[PDB]
Amino acid sequence: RVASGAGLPTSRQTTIMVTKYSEKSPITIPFELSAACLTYLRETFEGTI
Amino acid sequence: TVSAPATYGNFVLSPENAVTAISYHSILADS
Repeated sequence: RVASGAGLPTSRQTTIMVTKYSEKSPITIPFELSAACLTYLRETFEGTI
Repeated sequence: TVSAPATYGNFVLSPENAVTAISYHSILADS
């Protein structure tokens, strides 16, 4: 606000609420892994270098 | 009598029973 005006009072209390709108968007990609290689993780080998 | 190999090899891990153990992994859904 500019209060310099002697005869001019602002009509508003300067608390103007403003609504906006959200926009959701999917984020999806194909992915893959080898279960035949995963079985080495499943079986916890330790017997040979 | 004739001697035969016991373990199938050194590189493979025990048990010698092999397939009988892995079947339990499916149903659940010294060296």
